[PDB]
Amino acid sequence: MHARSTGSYSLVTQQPLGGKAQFGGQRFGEMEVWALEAYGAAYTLQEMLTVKSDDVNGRTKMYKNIVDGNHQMEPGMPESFNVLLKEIRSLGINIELED
Amino acid sequence: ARVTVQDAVEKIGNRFDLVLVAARRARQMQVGGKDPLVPEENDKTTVIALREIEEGLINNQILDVRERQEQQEQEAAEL
Amino acid sequence: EFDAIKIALASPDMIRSWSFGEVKKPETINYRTFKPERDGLFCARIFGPVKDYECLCGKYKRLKHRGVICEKCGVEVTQTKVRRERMGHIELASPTAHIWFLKSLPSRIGLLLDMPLRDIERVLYFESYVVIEGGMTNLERQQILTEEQYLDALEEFGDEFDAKMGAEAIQALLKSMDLEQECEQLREELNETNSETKRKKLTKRIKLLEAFVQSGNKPEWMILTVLPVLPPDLRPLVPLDGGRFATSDLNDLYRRVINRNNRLKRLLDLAAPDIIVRNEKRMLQEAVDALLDNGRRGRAITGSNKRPLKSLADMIKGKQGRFRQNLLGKRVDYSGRSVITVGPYLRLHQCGLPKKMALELFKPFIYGKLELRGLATTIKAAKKMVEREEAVVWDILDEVIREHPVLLNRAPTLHRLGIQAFEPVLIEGKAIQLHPLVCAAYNADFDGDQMAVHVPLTLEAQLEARALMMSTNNILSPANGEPIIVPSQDVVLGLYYMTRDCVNAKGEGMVLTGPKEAERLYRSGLASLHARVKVRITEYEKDANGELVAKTSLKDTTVGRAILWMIVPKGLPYSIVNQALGKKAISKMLNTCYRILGLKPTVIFADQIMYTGFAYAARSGASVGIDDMVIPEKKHEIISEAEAEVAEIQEQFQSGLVTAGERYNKVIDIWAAANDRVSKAMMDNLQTETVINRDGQEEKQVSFNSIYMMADSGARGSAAQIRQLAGMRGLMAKPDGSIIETPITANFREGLNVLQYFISTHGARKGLADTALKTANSGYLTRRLVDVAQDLVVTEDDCGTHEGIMMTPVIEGGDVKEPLRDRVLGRVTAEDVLKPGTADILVPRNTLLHEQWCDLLEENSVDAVKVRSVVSCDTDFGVCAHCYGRDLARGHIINKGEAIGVIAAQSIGEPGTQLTMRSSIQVKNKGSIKLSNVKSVVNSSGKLVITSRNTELKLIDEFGRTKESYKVPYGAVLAKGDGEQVAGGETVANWDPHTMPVITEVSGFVRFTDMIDGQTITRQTDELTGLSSLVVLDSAERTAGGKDLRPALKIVDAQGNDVLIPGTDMPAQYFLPGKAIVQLEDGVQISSGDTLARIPQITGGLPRVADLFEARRPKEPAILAEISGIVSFGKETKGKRRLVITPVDGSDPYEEMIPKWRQLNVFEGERVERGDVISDGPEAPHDILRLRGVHAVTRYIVNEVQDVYRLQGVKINDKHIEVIVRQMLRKATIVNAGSSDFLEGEQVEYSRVKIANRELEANGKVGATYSRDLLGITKASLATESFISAASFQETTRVLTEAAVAGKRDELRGLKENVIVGRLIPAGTGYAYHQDRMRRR
RNA sequence: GCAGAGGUUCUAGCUACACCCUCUAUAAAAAACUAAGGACCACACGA
DNA sequence: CTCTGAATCTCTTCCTCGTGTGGTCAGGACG
DNA sequence: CGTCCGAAGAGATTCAGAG
Ligand SMILES: [Mg+2]
Repeated sequence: MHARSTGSYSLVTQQPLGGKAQFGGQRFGEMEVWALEAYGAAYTLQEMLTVKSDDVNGRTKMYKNIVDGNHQMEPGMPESFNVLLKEIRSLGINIELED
Repeated sequence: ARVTVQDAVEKIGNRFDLVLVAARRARQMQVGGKDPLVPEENDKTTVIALREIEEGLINNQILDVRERQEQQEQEAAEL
Repeated sequence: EFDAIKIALASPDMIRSWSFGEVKKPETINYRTFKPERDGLFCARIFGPVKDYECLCGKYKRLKHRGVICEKCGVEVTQTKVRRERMGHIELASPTAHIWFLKSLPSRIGLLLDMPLRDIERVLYFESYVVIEGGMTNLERQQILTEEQYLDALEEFGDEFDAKMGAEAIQALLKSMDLEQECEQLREELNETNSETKRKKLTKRIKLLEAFVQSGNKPEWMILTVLPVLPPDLRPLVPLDGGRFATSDLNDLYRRVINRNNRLKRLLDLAAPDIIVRNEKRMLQEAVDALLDNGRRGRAITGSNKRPLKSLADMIKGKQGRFRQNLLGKRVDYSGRSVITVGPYLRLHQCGLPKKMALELFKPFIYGKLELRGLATTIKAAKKMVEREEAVVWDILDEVIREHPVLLNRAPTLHRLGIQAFEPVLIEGKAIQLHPLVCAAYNADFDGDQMAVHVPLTLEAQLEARALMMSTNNILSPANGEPIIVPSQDVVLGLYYMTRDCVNAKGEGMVLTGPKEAERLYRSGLASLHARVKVRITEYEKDANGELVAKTSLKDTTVGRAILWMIVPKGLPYSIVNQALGKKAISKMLNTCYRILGLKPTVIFADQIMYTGFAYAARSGASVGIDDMVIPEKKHEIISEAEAEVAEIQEQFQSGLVTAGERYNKVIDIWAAANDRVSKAMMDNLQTETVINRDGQEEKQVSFNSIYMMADSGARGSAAQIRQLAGMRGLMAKPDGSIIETPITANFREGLNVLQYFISTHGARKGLADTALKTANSGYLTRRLVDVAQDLVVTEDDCGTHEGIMMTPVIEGGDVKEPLRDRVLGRVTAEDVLKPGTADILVPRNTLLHEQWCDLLEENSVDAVKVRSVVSCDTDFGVCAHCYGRDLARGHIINKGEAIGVIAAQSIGEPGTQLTMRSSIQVKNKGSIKLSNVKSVVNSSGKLVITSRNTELKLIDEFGRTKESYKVPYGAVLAKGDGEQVAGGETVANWDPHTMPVITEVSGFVRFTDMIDGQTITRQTDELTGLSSLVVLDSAERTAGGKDLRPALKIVDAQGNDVLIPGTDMPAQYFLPGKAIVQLEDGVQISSGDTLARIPQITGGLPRVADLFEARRPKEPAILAEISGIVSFGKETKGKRRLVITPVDGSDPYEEMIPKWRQLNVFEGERVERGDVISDGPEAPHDILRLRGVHAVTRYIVNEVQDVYRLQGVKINDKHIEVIVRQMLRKATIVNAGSSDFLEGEQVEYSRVKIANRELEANGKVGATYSRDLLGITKASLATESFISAASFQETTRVLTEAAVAGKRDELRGLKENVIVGRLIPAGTGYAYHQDRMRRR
C-alpha cells in the first residue's frame, strides 16, 4: 500500500521520483495514456501529464486552488518537455516553439 | 447522487459537449455565489450539475444565454 | 499560447546565442568546497546561482538584490529555476563533424558530399586526406588521398594547393559546394539518367539538396565548431551519495571533451608536430561523437562499473529515453497502489477504498475542507490534525469521498477498459475492493494483483470520470458489441444452478402464484430450488412504442427460474430466463437488456443478478471433489485395445511391412482415436450416467455433478480440461513440436507416471515460455498499432461519399464463420440496399443499422450489403462518423471527435496475449449452385469443364444467401450443371490436384506445330496402357536447340483446315509447356472439354498478424498480372523466365520477370484479367493495392486478420482493422505531377494530394493523378507529417536527423504530439477546445 | 501582507507553497505557530 | 561495360507496471 | 588554501550475369 498525494520531485521534476518504499507516486505509463485517449477523456489526461506530474507553477497553483476549494487548472508546459528541448539543443539541433 | 449519466447523454448527444457544459455549470457553482436550481442533497458540485442537466433545466444554449444576460446586467450596472 | 513547434539545424551563431557563457575547466565542483567552480561544468557565472536569489559571494541575499551581478565572484544572482533554462557552450579548437549526420545510414554528410561513408570516416579519422579546392591539379576537387599518396602529391605539386585533413576539411568542402548549382546540375542529371537505381539515388540526393535550400540550413552547419552543453540542473545522476557525490554521468563525457579541447589549445599554442596534433584531433572527435551518441561508432566509451555510460542520444531514444520515460507516460501524483479484494456487497459503480489510502490521496481536499469548516486556521494546523488522525478528519474525508470518482487501473492496461473510474466507498482495511463483475473486464485475478488509484482533481476531471471513465457508463467493450461485465465464475455458476431442472425434487408438480411465492417456498425450504413447477408470470413486452404491456400466462419452469424472474426488469421476455442460462446465455441476456431497456436498467439488473448468483451459488455449495470426477469404465478397455493396436503396428514394423514414418503416423492416429473414444465415454459418464426416477421405474437426466456443472455452464474451464482431469490426457508434444509416440494414459485424477509427468512438463514449460514471448510481442504490436493509430479522430459528422466496401458473410468452404448480420451490424450502408423483391428500397442509403434493423435484414435474408468504410471516407485528417459507424462503446452512432484510432489499436492489441505465438467438392446442404467468373466447355460425357481459372462454386439456398463457396482449380470437371440444385452430400466437382489439365475448347483434329520427336518432345512409353505418350521436355532440361522451339497445338478438321475460336478471329492454338505428358496421338480427333496433357504439380500466430499489419512481403510471393492482356514468352528459361502481357488494343505496357522454378497457373494463349493470379502462392498486399484497388486490399487484409482471430475464438469488429488499414496506406505517390506543385518522384500524404486535387478541380487545371501505396505500421508511423510522433515511436535519432536536415515544421494536431506538449488532447472533450482554437486561428 | 525591519516565543521568521499586526526609515501592548533539496546499474520476486 | 536482381552487411529495438535487495570516475599531491 | 593532470526484419551497400 503506497498512496501519496504529493512527494519530493526528481531532477526531471517528475514528482513521483520512482515507485519506492520511500513516499512517492505510481507511474502513469504509455498504455494508460493510450487508455485515456481511447476514452473520450482529455482533461484528466492533461492533468496527469502536466498539473499532477511536472508543472511547477501548475502544481503550486493547483495545490493552492484545491486548498482554497476551487478546482482550477493552469496548463503551462511540462518540465520534462523543457528537459527534452534542452537535451535536443545540446545535440546541436535547433528546436524552438513557434509563437 | 447519479449512478449513470444516460439521461444527460440524450439531453446532450455528444457526451463530450456534456462534460464541457456541466463543467461550466459546476464552475459557476463553485466560483460564483449562484446555487443550483435543482435542490442539493449532500451532492458535490459536479453531481448536482449533472442532475440539473438531467432535468433539462440547464444546457449549453441556456448557459450561454444566461452568461450573456449576466454580462448585460454588468454593462447596465456601469450605465 | 504557442503554436506548433518547429525544428531546424542549429547554426554556430545560434548556439552562441543560446549559451550564457563558455566553459573551459572540466572539473565541475570542488569536493572540499561545495560551491561550483568558476569555469567548471557546474558554474554559477555561466548557468546561474546554486541557491534561489543567493550569490556565491554572499553579498546579495535578497530579492531586491536580484538582477545585479556581483563583480567579486562574477556570477549573476537569480532563482535557481533559471539555472535549468540557462545554457552554455564549448568552442572546439578544431571543427568536429556531428555523429548523427555522419554515422546514420542515409549518411546526410556523405550524401551531400556525394562521398562514400567509409571515405568520410577515414578522412574524419585522419587516415586519409580529402581534396579541397584542387584547382589547377590533376586531382579532382573532391577526392580521397591516402597518407602515402598525399605525400607523393605534396612532393609532386609545389603549388599553393593542399589537401586538408580531418573534420575541418569536410567543413571546407561543405562551404565550397553551392547547393543551388548542385540542385540544377543534379536535376539535369536526373533528366539524363536512364537507370532506375541511379535515378533513385540522385533523387534522394536532390531531395536532400531541396530540403537544404528550402529551409534555413547551411551545409557547414552540420559540422559544429561550438558544442552546446546541458544545463547543470538538467544533468542526470550526480547524487549527494552521503557526500561521496560520485556517479557515472554525461558529466564524465563532458569532462572528457573539455580535457581534450583544453589539451588541443595547449598544443596549438605550443605548435606541436602535425602527427601528434592530428592524433589528438581524432581523440577530440571521438570524445565529441561519444558525447553526442555513445555506441554509434564501433568503439563505445565505457564509464565506471564497466558499462557504456549514458549519452545525449541515449537519453532521447529507447525505453529509457526521456520520451517514453517522462513524456509519453509520466509518473503522476495522487496515485495509490494496493492489492485487490472482491467485496461483493459493492454495486457496479462503487469500489472499496482503504481509509488510509483515501486519506493520503485526498489530503489537499481534506485541508481545504478543514479550512472552510474553520477547524484549522492554517494549512500547517490541518496537516497536524491529519497526523493526529482525530475524529473530525474522518468525517471530512467522508464528505470529499462521497461523490468524487477515482480511477482504478490495473498495471498492464491492454485495452481501453483497463482504467475505469469508480465512486469510492470507505472501508476499514488496507486492500482495494473491486466490484466482481468488472474484474473480468479488468482481466484481474485476486492473486496479489495490484491496481493503481489515481484521483481526478478539477471539476472537469471529476465530471469527465463520472461521464466516461465510470464503469457503469461503459458496459460494452469497445472491441465488440458483446458486453464485458458478463458474469465470470461464481455468479454464472449460481445462475446455472438456479436455472436447472431435476426430474424429481421437493415441491414438484405444484402450481405457484408468482415469483414471490417461488422465493417464499424455496426460503422456507419445503420446495426444492430446482423442480419443474407451473408458475404465473407477468411478462412485459416492448412492442408498444415506448410502452410496456403486461402479459400474464402459466409457463412451465423451475422454482429457481421463477425466483430469478423477479430480478430481471419488466421489458425482457421470459424466453431468455427459461433456458439453463449458461455464460453465453447470460451474456446474451445482458446484451438484450442493454438493447431494449437501456443502460440504467441494464446496470441495475447486472448488480442484482450478481447478488443473486453469489447468494444462490453459496446456497448450492457446488463443491469440487475426487468422487465428483468419474473415470470411465470403458477407459481401461479402450487403453487395452489401443495397446493391442500399437503392438500390432510395432510387429508390422519389425517384419518390415510398414516403414518407421508410417508406423509412427499410424500409432499417433490410433492413439488420437482412442483419446476421442475415451473422451466421449467420459462425457457420457458425466452427464448421461446420472439417473433418478420420475415417479416411475427410471429416468435419465442431465448431470448435477459439480465438474459437469462447471464445464457446461461455462463458469470455469472447458471440455478439454475436464478430459484432462478424468479422461485420458492425450498425446503431449515434445519441445521440438513433434508428437510423442506414447501418450499419457493416466488422467490427472489417477496417479501419474514419472515419464508421463516429464512429457507433460515439456509442454508446460513450452506453454510458459510461449506466454512470455506472447506478451512481449503483444506489447510491441500494441505499441505499433497505437502509434500508426492516434492520428484519427471523428472530425466531420457526414462524409457524404457514395463509395463503400461490399460486405458479405465470410466463407472458407464450410459453414459461414460470421453471418452477414454480425459483420454489417453497427455499420452505415454505403448505398441503399434492395429487397429480394426487385426495385424495392428495403433500406435507405445512409441509415445506421441497429438491432431491429439488422434482424429485419436477416428476415429478408440479403446476401451482400454495401457498407461505408473508413477507408472509403475521403475526409482529410479525419474520419466521418457515419463512415465509421457505431462506436460499440454504447448504442448509437459514434460521437463527433472521439478517437477511433486508439480505440481500435487497443482492441486489436488486447487479444494478443490470448493469441498463440505459433480433389473433390462436397456440398454441405441442398441448394442452388452458382458459378462466377466462369468459362465452361462441356466434355464428351456432357459434364461441364471450366476454361476460366478462377471459377468459384457458390451454394445458394432458397433464401438466396450463399451458404458455401469453394475454389475450383483450372481444368476441373463438375458433373452438376450451373443453376441446377445439388443434393447435400454428393460431389459436384472432381479433379486431380497432381495433374494440371490442358483442355481443348473445341472438339477437332490436331496438327503438331514446331514439334520434333527427341528434340522438343520425347516420346515415353507406358507399360500398363500399352500406348506410348508424347512428353513435352522441360525447357531448361532440354537442349538449347530444342529450347527455343515452342511446341504448338492447332485444331484442324479432317481436311486439315485450321479452326478458329468460335466468335473470335484469333485461331484456337494451344501451347504445351514443359513436363507435359500427352496421351493422345497426332492426327487423332480430340473431343472438346478433354485434357490434353497431365502436367505434374499461413501461420495462425501473433507474428502472422504482425507481418500483415507491417505488410511484409511473403518469402515467395505470387506474381500478379499488371494489366489485362494475352501472355507471350519473350525469353524461355534465360536465367529467368520472361512474360509479356499485351492488350489487343493497347501496346504491351509490362514485361514480367518470373523465376523458372515457379509454377505458372497461366497459359500463354488464355487472356489474363488485371489482378488475376499468375503464379499460385501467398498473396502480397502491396500487389493487391497496386492492381485490385484499395477496397480489395482492405477486404483481403481484414478477412485474413479476422480469420487469424477466428481460430483462437476471439472476435474483433472489422472497423477496428479497417481504420488501421486506412492508416497503413495513408501515404501516396504521385504518378504524374500535372498542375500540382508536387514532383512525381516525391511521396506525400494522401490527404495533402486530395486537398490539392480538389482545389485544382475548383479551378480550371485538372487535378494531379496519384497512386496509393501500402506502408507497414512501423513504416507508416515512422514517416508522417509530425516528427515528434515518429521520434517517440522508433529510430529516434533517424527521425530527428531527418527533421533537422529538412527543417520540417511540426503541425502538432495529433494525440501523441499534444500528449508530449502537454496541451489539451483533440481526442475527447478537447476536440471542442481545438475547434475553438481553429476558429481563433 | 508581496520591496525591508520589528514585536509578545526559541538563533532566525520580510508570504519562501508557507501563520498575525505596523510603516516607508522608527521597534512594542499580544495569545494559536515554523524548515520548502537529492540519480543510474545489477539481482531476486509479484502480477 | 553498365547496370540487373541477389546476397551481404549494417541499424534497431525485442511488454509493463509494482515491491524489495545490493553495487556505482576512482585527483592527489603540490604551488 | 586553491589548482592542474539470438532473431527478425528493414535498409543501405556492394555485387555481378548478361546482353
Ligand atoms: Mg493476477
